[PDB]
Amino acid sequence: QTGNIADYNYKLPDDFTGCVIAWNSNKLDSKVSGNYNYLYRLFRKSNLKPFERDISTEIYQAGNKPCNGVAGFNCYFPLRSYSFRPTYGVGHQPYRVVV
Amino acid sequence: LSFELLHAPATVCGPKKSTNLVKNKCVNFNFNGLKGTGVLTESNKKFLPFQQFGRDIADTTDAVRDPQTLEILDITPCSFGGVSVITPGTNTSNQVAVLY
Amino acid sequence: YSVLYNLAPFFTFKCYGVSPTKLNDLCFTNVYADSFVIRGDEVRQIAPG
Amino acid sequence: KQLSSKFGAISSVLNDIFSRLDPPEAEVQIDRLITGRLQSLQTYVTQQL
Amino acid sequence: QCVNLTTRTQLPPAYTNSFTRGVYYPDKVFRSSVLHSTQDLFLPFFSNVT
Amino acid sequence: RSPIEDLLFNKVTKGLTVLPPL
Ligand SMILES: *[C@@H]1O[C@H](CO)[C@@H](O)[C@H](O)[C@H]1NC(C)=O
Ligand SMILES: *[C@@H]1O[C@H](CO)[C@@H](O)[C@H](O)[C@H]1NC(C)=O
Repeated sequence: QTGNIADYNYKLPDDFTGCVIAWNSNKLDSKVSGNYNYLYRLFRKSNLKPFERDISTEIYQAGNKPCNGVAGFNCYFPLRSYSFRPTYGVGHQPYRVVV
Repeated sequence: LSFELLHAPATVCGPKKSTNLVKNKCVNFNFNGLKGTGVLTESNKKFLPFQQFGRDIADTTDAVRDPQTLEILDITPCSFGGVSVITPGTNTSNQVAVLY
Repeated sequence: YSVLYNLAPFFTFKCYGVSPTKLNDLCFTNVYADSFVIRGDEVRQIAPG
Repeated sequence: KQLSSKFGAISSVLNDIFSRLDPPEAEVQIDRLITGRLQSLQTYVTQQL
Repeated sequence: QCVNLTTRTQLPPAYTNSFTRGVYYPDKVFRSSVLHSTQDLFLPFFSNVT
Repeated sequence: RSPIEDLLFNKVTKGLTVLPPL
């Protein structure tokens, strides 16, 4: 499957020899205040190799100019947070997924 | 911006047409979706203006025109073929010959 | 995505959906463009759902 | 000429199939194409024999 | 702007033949010294044409 | 060659390869 998480965060190979387990939990992952404890990488130079995690808090540069660790004009960060509230809709509910 | 994916004939697409050209060398080119390997060589034949690419008796792309240049190029694959080894008995010697 | 790009005036370009990296590769058809002006922090009100 | 046969696939060319369809799901179509080509080759071999 | 006209004479249409007409290029594929066959929408030979 | 087999020779006109005979 090709998407956003499947391309940059966690990529599955062609053959997996197993499957995944997922469930919904709007009580153990949602607080009254903002629960922004979960982040995911959104920007990457290229694709991600299957069965490996690339933890690298580095600025992704889009323009021709580089950045020396400063988020300025065309320089952005990959990690983006998730908005999780108990009053949110089904599309915004946190899903606990284990492989 | 709202998009419609795979619900209409293709009208808008991005810049996927590579950058430059290489002659006298077999490369895995992609002539507007036609991917193949062959050496780009000048062709003596004459192409009508509406034609895009040529097909041989094998129904494979052997000639093509460039999407940007009106000139026409030929698709001929580079050096291919099997290899044979002429050897005597292993109990006698070990020297071998290579024939293409 | 180069005549405007991020070289335009600064955007709040944090939107769910399709990533800008593969936006150029997209062969989508019949694009709809609606332009309007709002006030303040009403940008987050313009969201799916 | 049998190389340009669809053999039940979407197209006779396989690189375009791999580009437009992911190899997990395109593996079945590629297998059908290559086994049709192998059946044609075996028929040619038997006729030659 | 359109105006009704009554100067048209009424006559039945004529019918002639289409012996060797109605063949075009099926696609932009260049072919040289080969006898190719394809299935497209074609005008039949020796067919009625109005 | 004799002209008879010369006249007989005149009368008769991608992975696959044609190996010449020994
Ligand atoms: C783009 O294509 C047109 C016609 O296909 C051609 O006249 C023009 O030269 C091409 N542009 C470049 C930069 O080659
Ligand atoms: C064409 O059709 C008309 C009547 O519709 C008929 O009189 C005529 O003989 C036909 N011609 C041919 C060549 O079939």
